[PDB]
Amino acid sequence: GSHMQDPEQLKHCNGILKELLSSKHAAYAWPFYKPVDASALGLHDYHDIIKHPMDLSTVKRKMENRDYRDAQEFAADVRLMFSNCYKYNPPDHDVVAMARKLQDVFEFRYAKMP
Amino acid sequence: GSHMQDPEQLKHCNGILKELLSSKHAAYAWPFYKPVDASALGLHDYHDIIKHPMDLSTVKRKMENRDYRDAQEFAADVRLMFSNCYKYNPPDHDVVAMARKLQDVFEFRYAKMP
Ligand SMILES: CCCn1cnc2c1c(=O)[nH]c(=O)n2C
Ligand SMILES: CCCn1cnc2c1c(=O)[nH]c(=O)n2C
Repeated sequence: GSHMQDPEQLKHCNGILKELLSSKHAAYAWPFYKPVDASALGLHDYHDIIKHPMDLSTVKRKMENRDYRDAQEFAADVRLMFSNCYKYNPPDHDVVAMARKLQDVFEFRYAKMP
Repeated sequence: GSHMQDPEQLKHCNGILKELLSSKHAAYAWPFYKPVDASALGLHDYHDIIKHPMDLSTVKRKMENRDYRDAQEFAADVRLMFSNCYKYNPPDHDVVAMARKLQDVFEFRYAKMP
């Protein structure tokens, strides 16, 4: 059920999303900007291992289209994106190091939810 | 709606929870074993800042009582526990360093969901 705080909480989520896409974090956010193109990257097992792909452009479209009804739904998608990276790649891969840094940006600001 | 995979996914979640409570991680998991006793710790603003307290003993009771119906519900509570730590404490506090390490244990194993 919708709560009167959901619009303002979704604004905070949109602020976080804007930050994740901003130049400040681009050195480690770039692998998450668009859907993984498994074929182009030679990752021919990606869709056998990752059942629910997610990326920041998809989160942005869902925010713009008012798909997310509350902050928890938004956060589950952002976390799904990171989890897919931790599931598919070896833990010492540079893409995992980038994911951990971007997730730290996300989690610390999500925790500041007004 | 319940899925036939929910029991096995909840078993994986229970395995993670057991690991988080195990001696292997006790050096950094201990602040999360029981509900924050704000009065005992002198944290007299804790319940003004943290609207939804969560801790591993509460997660365990909810698992034992079949409160969680799926893995996503379990994961939201574990993540809520970490988020409360990131929201209340300064980011350089030792309890935050412990939270980050325990959350890394959680997220990497949650990502291995069968
Ligand atoms: C930097 C390696 C190519 N690459 C780009 N994006 C990626 C990857 C990858 O190997 N694994 C991933 O999960 N993603 C998101
Ligand atoms: C180690 C400091 C006391 N202490 C114990 N548990 C805590 C804290 C704290 O200051 N902040 C917390 O969030 N928790 C979970």
